[PDB]
Amino acid sequence: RDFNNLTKGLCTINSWHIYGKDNAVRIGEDSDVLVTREPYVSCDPDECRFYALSQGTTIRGKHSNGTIHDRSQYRALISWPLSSPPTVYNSRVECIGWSSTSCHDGKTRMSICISGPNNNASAVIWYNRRPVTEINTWARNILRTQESECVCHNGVCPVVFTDGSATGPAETRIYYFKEGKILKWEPLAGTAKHIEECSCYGERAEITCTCKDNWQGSNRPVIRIDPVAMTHTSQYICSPVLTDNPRPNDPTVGKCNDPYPGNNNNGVKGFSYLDGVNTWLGRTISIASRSGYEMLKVPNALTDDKSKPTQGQTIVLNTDWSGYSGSFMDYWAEGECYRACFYVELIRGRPKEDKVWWTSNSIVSMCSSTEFLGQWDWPDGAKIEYFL
Amino acid sequence: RDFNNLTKGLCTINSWHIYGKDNAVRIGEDSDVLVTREPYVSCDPDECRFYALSQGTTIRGKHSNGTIHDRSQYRALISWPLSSPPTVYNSRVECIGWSSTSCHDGKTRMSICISGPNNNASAVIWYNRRPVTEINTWARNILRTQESECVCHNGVCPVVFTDGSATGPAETRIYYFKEGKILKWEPLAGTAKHIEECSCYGERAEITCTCKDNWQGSNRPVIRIDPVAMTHTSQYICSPVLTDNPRPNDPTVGKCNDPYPGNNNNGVKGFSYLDGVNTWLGRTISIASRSGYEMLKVPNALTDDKSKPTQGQTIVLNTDWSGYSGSFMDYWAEGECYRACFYVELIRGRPKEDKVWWTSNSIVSMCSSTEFLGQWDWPDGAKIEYFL
Amino acid sequence: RDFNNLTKGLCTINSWHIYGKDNAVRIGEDSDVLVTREPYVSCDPDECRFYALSQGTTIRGKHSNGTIHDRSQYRALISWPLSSPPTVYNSRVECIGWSSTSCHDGKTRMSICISGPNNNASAVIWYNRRPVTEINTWARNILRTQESECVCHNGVCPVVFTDGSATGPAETRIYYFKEGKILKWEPLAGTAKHIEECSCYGERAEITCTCKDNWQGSNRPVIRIDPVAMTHTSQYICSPVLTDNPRPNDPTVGKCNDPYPGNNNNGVKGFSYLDGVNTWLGRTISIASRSGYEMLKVPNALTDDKSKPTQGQTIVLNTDWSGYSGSFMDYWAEGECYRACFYVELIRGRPKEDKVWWTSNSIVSMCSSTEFLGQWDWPDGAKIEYFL
Amino acid sequence: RDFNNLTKGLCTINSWHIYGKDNAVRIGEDSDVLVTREPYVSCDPDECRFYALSQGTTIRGKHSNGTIHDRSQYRALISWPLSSPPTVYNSRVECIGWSSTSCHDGKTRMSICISGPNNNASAVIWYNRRPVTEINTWARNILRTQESECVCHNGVCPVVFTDGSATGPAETRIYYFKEGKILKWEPLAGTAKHIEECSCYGERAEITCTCKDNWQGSNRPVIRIDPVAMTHTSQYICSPVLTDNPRPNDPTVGKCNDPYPGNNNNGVKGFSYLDGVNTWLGRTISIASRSGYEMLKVPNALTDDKSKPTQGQTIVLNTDWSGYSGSFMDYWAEGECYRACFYVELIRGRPKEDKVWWTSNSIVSMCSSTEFLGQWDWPDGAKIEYFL
Ligand SMILES: *[C@@H]1O[C@H](CO)[C@@H](O[C@@H]2O[C@H](CO)[C@@H](O[C@@H]3O[C@H](CO[C@H]4O[C@H](CO)[C@@H](O)[C@H](O)[C@@H]4O)[C@@H](O)[C@H](O[C@H]4O[C@H](CO)[C@@H](O)[C@H](O)[C@@H]4O[C@H]4O[C@H](CO)[C@@H](O)[C@H](O)[C@@H]4O[C@H]4O[C@H](CO)[C@@H](O)[C@H](O)[C@@H]4O)[C@@H]3O)[C@H](O)[C@H]2NC(C)=O)[C@H](O)[C@H]1NC(C)=O
Ligand SMILES: *[C@@H]1O[C@H](CO)[C@@H](O[C@@H]2O[C@H](CO)[C@@H](O[C@@H]3O[C@H](CO[C@H]4O[C@H](CO)[C@@H](O)[C@H](O)[C@@H]4O)[C@@H](O)[C@H](O[C@H]4O[C@H](CO)[C@@H](O)[C@H](O)[C@@H]4O[C@H]4O[C@H](CO)[C@@H](O)[C@H](O)[C@@H]4O[C@H]4O[C@H](CO)[C@@H](O)[C@H](O)[C@@H]4O)[C@@H]3O)[C@H](O)[C@H]2NC(C)=O)[C@H](O)[C@H]1NC(C)=O
Ligand SMILES: *[C@@H]1O[C@H](CO)[C@@H](O[C@@H]2O[C@H](CO)[C@@H](O[C@@H]3O[C@H](CO[C@H]4O[C@H](CO)[C@@H](O)[C@H](O)[C@@H]4O)[C@@H](O)[C@H](O[C@H]4O[C@H](CO)[C@@H](O)[C@H](O)[C@@H]4O[C@H]4O[C@H](CO)[C@@H](O)[C@H](O)[C@@H]4O[C@H]4O[C@H](CO)[C@@H](O)[C@H](O)[C@@H]4O)[C@@H]3O)[C@H](O)[C@H]2NC(C)=O)[C@H](O)[C@H]1NC(C)=O
Ligand SMILES: *[C@@H]1O[C@H](CO)[C@@H](O[C@@H]2O[C@H](CO)[C@@H](O[C@@H]3O[C@H](CO[C@H]4O[C@H](CO)[C@@H](O)[C@H](O)[C@@H]4O)[C@@H](O)[C@H](O[C@H]4O[C@H](CO)[C@@H](O)[C@H](O)[C@@H]4O[C@H]4O[C@H](CO)[C@@H](O)[C@H](O)[C@@H]4O[C@H]4O[C@H](CO)[C@@H](O)[C@H](O)[C@@H]4O)[C@@H]3O)[C@H](O)[C@H]2NC(C)=O)[C@H](O)[C@H]1NC(C)=O
Ligand SMILES: *[C@@H]1O[C@H](CO)[C@@H](O[C@@H]2O[C@H](CO)[C@@H](O)[C@H](O)[C@H]2NC(C)=O)[C@H](O)[C@H]1NC(C)=O
Ligand SMILES: *[C@@H]1O[C@H](CO)[C@@H](O[C@@H]2O[C@H](CO)[C@@H](O)[C@H](O)[C@H]2NC(C)=O)[C@H](O)[C@H]1NC(C)=O
Ligand SMILES: CC(=O)N[C@H]1[C@H]([C@H](O)[C@H](O)CO)OC(C(=O)O)=C[C@@H]1O
Ligand SMILES: CC(=O)N[C@H]1[C@H]([C@H](O)[C@H](O)CO)OC(C(=O)O)=C[C@@H]1O
Ligand SMILES: CC(=O)N[C@H]1[C@H]([C@H](O)[C@H](O)CO)OC(C(=O)O)=C[C@@H]1O
Ligand SMILES: CC(=O)N[C@H]1[C@H]([C@H](O)[C@H](O)CO)OC(C(=O)O)=C[C@@H]1O
Ligand SMILES: *[C@@H]1O[C@H](CO)[C@@H](O)[C@H](O)[C@H]1NC(C)=O
Ligand SMILES: [Ca+2]
Ligand SMILES: [Ca+2]
Ligand SMILES: [Ca+2]
Ligand SMILES: [Ca+2]
Ligand SMILES: [Ca+2]
Repeated sequence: RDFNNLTKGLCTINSWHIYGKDNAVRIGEDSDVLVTREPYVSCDPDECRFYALSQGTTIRGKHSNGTIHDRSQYRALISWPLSSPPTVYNSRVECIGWSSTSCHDGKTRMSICISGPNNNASAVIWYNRRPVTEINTWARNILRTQESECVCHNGVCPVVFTDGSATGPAETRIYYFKEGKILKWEPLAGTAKHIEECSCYGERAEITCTCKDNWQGSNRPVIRIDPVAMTHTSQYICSPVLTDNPRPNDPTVGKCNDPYPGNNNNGVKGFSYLDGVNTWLGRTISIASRSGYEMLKVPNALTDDKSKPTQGQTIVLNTDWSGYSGSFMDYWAEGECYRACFYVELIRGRPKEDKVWWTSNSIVSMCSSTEFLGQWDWPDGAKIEYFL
Repeated sequence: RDFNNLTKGLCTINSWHIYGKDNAVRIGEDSDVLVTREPYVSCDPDECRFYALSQGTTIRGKHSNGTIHDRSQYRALISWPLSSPPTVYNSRVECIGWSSTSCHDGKTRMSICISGPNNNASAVIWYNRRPVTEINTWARNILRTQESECVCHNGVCPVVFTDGSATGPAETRIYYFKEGKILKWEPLAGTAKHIEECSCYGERAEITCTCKDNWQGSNRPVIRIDPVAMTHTSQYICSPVLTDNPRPNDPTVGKCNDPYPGNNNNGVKGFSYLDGVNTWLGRTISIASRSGYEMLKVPNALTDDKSKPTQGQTIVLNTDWSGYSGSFMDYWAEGECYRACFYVELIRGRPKEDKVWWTSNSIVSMCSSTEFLGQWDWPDGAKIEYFL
Repeated sequence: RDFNNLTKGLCTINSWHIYGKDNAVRIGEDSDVLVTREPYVSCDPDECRFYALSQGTTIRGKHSNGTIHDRSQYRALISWPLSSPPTVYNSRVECIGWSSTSCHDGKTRMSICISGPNNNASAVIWYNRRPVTEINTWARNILRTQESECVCHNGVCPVVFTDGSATGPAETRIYYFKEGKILKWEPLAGTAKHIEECSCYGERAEITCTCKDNWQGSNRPVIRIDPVAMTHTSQYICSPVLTDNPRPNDPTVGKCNDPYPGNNNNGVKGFSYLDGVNTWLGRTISIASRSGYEMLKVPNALTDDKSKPTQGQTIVLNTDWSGYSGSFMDYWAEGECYRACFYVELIRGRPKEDKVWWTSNSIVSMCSSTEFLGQWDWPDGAKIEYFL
Repeated sequence: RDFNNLTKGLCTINSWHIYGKDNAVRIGEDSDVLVTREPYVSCDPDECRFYALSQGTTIRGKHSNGTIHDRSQYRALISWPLSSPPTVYNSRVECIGWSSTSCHDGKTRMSICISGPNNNASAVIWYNRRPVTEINTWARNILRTQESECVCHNGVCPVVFTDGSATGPAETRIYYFKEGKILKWEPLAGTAKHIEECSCYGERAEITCTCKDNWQGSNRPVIRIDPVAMTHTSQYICSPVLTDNPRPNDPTVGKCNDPYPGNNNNGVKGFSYLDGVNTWLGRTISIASRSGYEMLKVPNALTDDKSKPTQGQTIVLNTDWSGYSGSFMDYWAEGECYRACFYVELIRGRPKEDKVWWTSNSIVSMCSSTEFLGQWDWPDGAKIEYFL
């Protein structure tokens, strides 16, 4: 109809309720479920769907051997009905590639997939299911993007890309698309020293992205975008409650404009909702591996370098595997506020479970409630032994 | 379009004709059919579909081992086309959880799923396929609901929930929802001493629910709801034709306001159509187990404590497994009256058939006919030996 | 929109072109294809689909054992996209039962399924996918119907049913339905001595049905219906070109008003297009079994007791299995005439191929061409040995 | 809506970006994927889909044995969602046959399938999913057509057919259809000596077809059609950059009006975009087999007999199997020009990989970019050893 505008603020997050879970690995043990990773969720005005990067093979298929690798010519961004598993028969291909983002602007959807060899990748921007724009690698070192939904405002949908080193300074760019065409792009500015895999959400005409500093930071870089002025800023979440993985133990004071040190060249895609006292941070429970997952209410985390938790909710037990996590919201829901949502990628197989030769995942997702709901843990649920 | 209003009375039930049967277990022996239980049927203005609680695994899948359990993080309310089986590829997830209800109000559908640990469950009310309201457990003991469709009138859709003991007094509540929001809720009143799994239907602006007294009653509790005044009453079916399971042998006089004794802490979800002389009761044939199923015309069963059958129809032979049963009607059909319908859950596997490690079911459903039709029996049809 | 009216005459049939073929048995050797029999084709204003009676199990499934039987509680009328196979995932259940018919009246579709024990069967008439009318057995001996599409004219859709003996006089009735309700029914009149499984088509406000005399006739009975007056007549195809199976060898003179003798208590569903010189008869090539299939142009077959072929076309070689055949036309096609079409059921398995324990079929269908096209034979294509 | 008119010219081709890839063989190793060959892509105003000739069996199915053969009664033209594999459950049959073409005219789609024995084949032209016209073989020797999409202009959709010898002069005809009816047909004229499997595209009211001279030419014949005048011309691509396969090594001067000699009675379906300096030729890398694939920018290839490459892009490495290739464009895309696209059939199995008894393929397709994008190679990706 008309382009969606981020006119509402976030609903008050008093807890998280179960939104979707596909139990893909469990079901895939005996049905045609595609091997995936880097999943996310994204809504259209009339439907919300699961998204992920297929590996172009089923889990039980012999070609599942080797799927621990991130980039091949057999990957593609696929979407499928909410809470169903990604099957060969119900998965809709959005585009071909090994890194992606996607978002609906209110009229139609834009999907972006990057493909290529490490030194010669290119992104192709699809809009209304047709290819419209292409962007060649600018740093010749694994052009890559969000791995979760982008956000639009009055037709303008900003997207963060990074090209260059994962263990040193790289060239991050913010592109402002409208109907799949480039209106403008900026180099990263602000104090964030390294950016990768931004998780974004929008409220009151501002887009907030919680990303990952793979190079040096255990605290997360944050990019705030003004989609009208098409400008942005960057800093780190000040809070001592560190949210990347692996990471050192939490200090009593964090860092607002530099990566919090202790762990180099590694990390995991994550997210947060930074809204004053209505601030919630997600993170793995383990400081060493992609294990467990919890939500922590940390009032003013973005700006308070001594902020600590005032409430919390466990999503996945530390005795269960987690993985990537990101933000999305149904911008077309009823009501006066936007209900914060997120998903957690539940990785199974390699490298942690090496008795099988594949790597895949399932998805679990929650949205906020103004109630103070009881909590449950949500594991993948599959028994690896069954796949042996 | 406009909210549906219960303006018609029930059609005269002279017999029951076959409406739907999915033969899920038979078909699932060699195709990707999800393990389920607690099924039901519910109509939209343009389509009627089967519903059930998936166990998040196929029947042949190795994860089917252990599905005798009722509550896990891998269950979800799913719906699928009438008479098809619930397959991985055609099942649409309505919400995540281990207890549910769902109903269309004429404009859109409301679905409710409860999830959580036993002492910290919560219900989330979805409307127009989006989460709208959440209700935290109030008695911290397995918050649970109908396991069959709710009914709406002018946008108001009452739903019965129970939280607390299954073997002693519990806290039952009647919630009146409109567009997924809570208009009001009441504590259970009347003479019903324990309520669980209500099967409801509506006619002439009144909603009748036949539930189950798990604690003490072998006769069924009945809740009658006025969806305009948003008030209700409760009592038991007076009739000596006892309809819970297990149960003692039929007496010559029943009980109108107390549970009929003889069997404690057990029962099965069931239903009835209480409409004066046009009254029909469903029940298992066996008084000891979920075996067989029959419909008995018992004029004035609700109010006559000596009422006995005047007609009957066998649905499932006592030599075949049955299970839960419930009511639904197509409120959007043509004609001057509402055609009473019901389904019977045909449970296969554990605990009765323990040579397999799973528990699932198939569905059979009938609707009334003004004709006096010949009868057939409708078993699940699968051979357990094939699964060994 | 508006009810369809049979305003056109038949197109001139100069040959037959390939219309659809699902290769169900071939494909079903390694995919989830349902076991079926008694198939047919029927069109809606916007789509034409394959129909058949499922056996409630896949071909490879262990429950395929025993599918040679005609009536069980696991059968149902299903439809699926033209030329696809009937799979668990794409088959839409129209109704439950073991004998059926279905037709679109221009506004919506009417489907009829009969179920029950032999002595207590009943038909339920669905319209706009909802049950509307029920008819109890009148002779208590396998109430049964067409097994191919019915035809409508201005909302009136006549259907032929038979109840009673298959080897002696039975009670055949012609029901005239409108919106699933009974307007009127007649007992069979005319000279046809026994009627079963009528194949019908309509042109210029008249409905012609070529049926089968199971009791005594090797020539086919024909019922011509006036859907406005709601009256009919019956006789036999006069032609010496005999079209039932099994049958004796062709004589030089046929019978117009009595069954042509030589074979009792047996037969196969078949069809014909009786249109003066534009008359074509279908039949198995073998006089002993459901083997092979050919179309023969026999000018004035209905009324000329010495009529013999003037042209022909082989559909299935005598070295391949055939089965039932019936008529259908796309009444919503463009042009000035109705294009005659038919299907042939290609039966595989029992009783002819007893190395497997199942019985199923695939479908092949053709429509007429005003051209004189070259001919090909169209076998099922599956190798039974593969199923061993 | 209205018939589409070829009002735009081609976009400038500076490189090729990835458009679609189904990884069918990889996925089909463990899911119900149909065996195919002769694939292509074609767009409707609201969707673009993959097309191919099914072999009526899955790859893992026992009936895959023997699929190296081109013509059987079990083949059919099927289409399925872009980049999904052709599965039993998602493939839509367009028509029955072993040679095809299909194109949308802006209002609806026309599909053509040819079937029959070698000496008695016939084509049936479907429009709006209904059979409308039939054409009997005129030379009684494998009537055959494009194997890729046709193109329409103001309702007129020309199609090239060939009937007769593959190793000597044959009878090629250009049919001009409108709404599935024949407006006119011409015999081939011009200097092309033999025509088969034309790959066509349209721009500025002209339709260009790059075909194959199986008899004698290693350069490709080209037919240019005026769809308004319903006339055409024919010649060969003048360029010394030879594009058929097998072929001799490239000379320094080609042939404009005769086949370039060196290889007889063989070839592969291919294509090109002939647009002055914006000219690109596709071809296998190997001169001996269907191995590898590359795009070469050869300015004025059609008319310059000494034209050589000025730019290039590898699509498939010479160490990977290729096959047929053809042209298509989304005529309903936004913008001022038509974006050239093509697909490459990636053949697996026989005859090159004879350890398996089947022959199938997967699809990869690209479209042009005005950017100078980095290149990647796109192999089928399946491991034959897994199928052993
Ligand atoms: C039914 O459901 C309800 C609803 O969920 C249940 O109630 C919930 O119960 C939760 C568990 O108790 C509770 O969650 C905790 O909340 C704490 C905040 O509340 C408390 O403090 C505030 C502020 O003073 C008070 O107002 C309030 O009254 C409470 O006293 C959080 O602090 C908790 O998180 C910390 O603990 C968990 C372990 O439980 C860690 O995983 C987590 O990371 C936090 O601790 C780490 O991080 C902090 C900050 O840096 C460190 O200081 C601390 O030492 C820990 O650091 C180590 O561990 C991390 C992580 O591994 C590592 O990185 C670091 O290096 C160190 O090694 C927790 O979030 C809910 O808020 C509460 N909800 C409600 C509405 O009540 C109820 O129990 C259920 N009923 C039953 C019967 O089960
Ligand atoms: C073709 O199709 C037609 C249509 O279906 C067939 O006709 C039907 O035939 C049915 C079977 O006969 C018949 O069903 C029965 O109807 C009885 C009521 O009718 C009779 O009584 C009335 C009232 O006086 C008369 O007007 C009428 O003319 C008849 O005489 C019911 O009473 C029957 O139910 C009882 O019996 C069955 C066993 O058959 C039990 O399963 C059932 O539970 C009922 O009996 C138990 O319960 C009562 C009440 O408390 C007890 O008194 C009794 O002792 C039994 O109790 C024990 O068993 C229960 C259950 O296990 C247990 O809980 C308890 O503790 C005890 O242990 C039955 O419903 C249809 O009405 C009839 N329909 C029509 C339209 O005619 C026709 O036969 C078919 N043709 C062929 C050729 O097959
Ligand atoms: C390319 O394609 C074209 C198009 O299809 C091919 O041309 C077609 O060729 C067909 C085969 O020749 C031909 O079909 C036959 O047509 C005959 C009618 O035409 C002839 O007679 C007329 C009338 O005088 C002439 O005008 C005309 O010019 C011809 O001379 C039919 O009579 C044929 O059917 C009979 O034979 C077949 C066996 O071929 C039987 O299966 C069939 O049942 C018919 O014969 C039985 O029945 C009759 C009637 O009672 C009996 O008299 C006879 O003895 C047989 O009876 C026995 O068998 C039956 C069946 O088993 C059994 O029940 C009975 O008891 C007995 O045991 C046949 O239909 C097409 O018309 C023709 N089409 C065109 C447009 O030309 C061309 O060949 C192809 N090219 C190549 C290179 O292959
Ligand atoms: C990142 O991505 C970018 C973008 O893709 C990469 O840059 C691309 O690099 C490509 C590879 O170098 C390049 O492709 C070549 O382009 C040549 C044309 O450009 C050159 O000449 C022009 C004209 O003078 C200059 O303007 C220009 O500056 C260049 O100097 C083509 O000529 C190339 O094709 C020929 O070579 C390949 C092998 O590489 C053959 O497969 C191909 O068939 C061509 O050669 C055969 O055919 C010709 C013509 O008849 C014969 O003369 C020749 O001898 C060969 O013949 C044999 O082989 C054929 C085929 O088997 C057989 O039939 C025959 O009988 C003989 O046996 C090639 O197309 C892209 O244009 C370039 N793109 C851009 C925008 O720059 C970049 O490298 C990537 N980065 C990294 C780090 O990898
Ligand atoms: C059910 O009853 C309500 C009246 O209570 C109907 O509601 C009215 O509908 C019309 C048409 O939309 C409006 O003009 C009225 O204001 C509506 N509501 C009320 C609450 O007054 C409703 O249309 C009825 N449903 C149907 C299917 O007729
Ligand atoms: C089939 O014939 C009937 C006439 O018998 C047509 O019915 C009339 O349709 C128009 C338009 O809906 C109405 O105004 C008349 O009252 C209708 N019916 C009768 C019974 O008079 C019908 O439209 C015809 N079908 C088509 C497709 O033209
Ligand atoms: C484009 C790409 O390769 N992204 C990969 C990403 C990347 O390697 C890291 O961000 C350092 O740049 O790492 C991971 C990961 O699970 O850790 C998965 C992604 O597939
Ligand atoms: C929420 C829940 O657990 N419901 C379970 C219900 C419950 O245990 C009983 O009603 C006593 O409360 O019992 C049964 C049952 O087949 O008997 C199945 C349900 O899954
Ligand atoms: C309702 C029913 O049973 N129809 C059966 C029919 C019937 O037995 C015969 O018409 C004598 O009445 O026979 C056959 C058959 O392949 O021969 C199949 C049908 O399933
Ligand atoms: C109608 C038909 O058979 N076409 C076949 C075609 C043909 O044989 C050749 O064009 C000589 O005429 O060859 C090939 C091929 O892979 O080479 C595949 C096609 O299936
Ligand atoms: C099929 O059923 C028959 C009859 O019960 C049995 O003897 C036979 O062995 C079965 N065959 C198979 C393969 O199950
Ligand atoms: Ca880091
Ligand atoms: Ca399978
Ligand atoms: Ca009880
Ligand atoms: Ca007979
Ligand atoms: Ca050649």
